[PDB]
Parts: sequence; structure tokens; C-alpha cells
Amino acid sequence: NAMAYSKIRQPKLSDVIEQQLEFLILEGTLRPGEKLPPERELAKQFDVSRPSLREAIQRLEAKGLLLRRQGGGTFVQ
Amino acid sequence: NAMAYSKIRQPKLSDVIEQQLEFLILEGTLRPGEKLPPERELAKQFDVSRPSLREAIQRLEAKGLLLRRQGGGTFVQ
Repeated sequence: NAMAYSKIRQPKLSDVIEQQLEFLILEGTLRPGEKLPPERELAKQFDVSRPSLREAIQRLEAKGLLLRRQGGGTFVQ
Repeated sequence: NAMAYSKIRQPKLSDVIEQQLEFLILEGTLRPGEKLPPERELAKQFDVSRPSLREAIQRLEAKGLLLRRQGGGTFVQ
């Protein structure tokens, strides 16, 4: 009967951020040992919400591409 | 000096909606004369915010793919 419109496919912003950061790391634009800017500053540069960036960083940590130090700072591995 | 992170490229949701609706129309999935659901219902089916859908529809009107009647309803052209 009626057209059943399907959900618009828009990737989740955290996934978009994750994929861009991963590409920068894998391609070597970000070097091993490089320290990311703190969340507020990096989110400003990326022009994205802080929670979405925060989630992306968590996923990259889980992959082993980033590592957060409890003292402070997240670093490219 | 410091890496200058560039803005994350995420297409604007209204552009994503516009392109999907345009594809449905051009491919013939939505037929000429078909009436779209009202904004609230279509946004629910698309799972998108109402303002983003509203903007997409305005852009498709401007292209001549949709036409809104003052009495009510937006129709595929």
C-alpha cells in the first residue's frame, strides 16, 4: 500500500570522527607518540560535539591506536 | 609546528535527506503526484529531526521536485 519510508542513513558522528582519526594515524599524519589536544580543544578544531569525540577516542583506545594516561593526555600508539 | 586538525567532514543532515528524497524521486520509487506524509510522520519514518527534513523539503521545492499546496500537503512533481 503506502510507501514505507526507510530510515535515512547518516553515519553516527562518533563513527565519522573515529574513521578520520584512524586514517590520520594509519597514514602517518599523526606520528607514534603524538599527543592529541585535550578534548575541548580537539573538538573545537574538529568542529564536533565533545561527547561524540569522546566516544570516538574510546573506540580508538579499544583498537590500540590511542592510549590515555591517567595522569593526563591521550597518545598515538 | 603543531598539527592543525581540520574540521571533520560530516555532510549536513538536511543535505543527506535532500539527496535521498531526490534519488527516490528520480529513480521513480516515488511517483509523480505522490503526496509525502506530513512533516511529523515523515521525520519519524526517516528518524531525523523535523527542522532538517523541513529544510530538505524546501530545497527540493526550489529544484521543482516537490510542490507544497497552501491548503496542505507536499507533492512529488
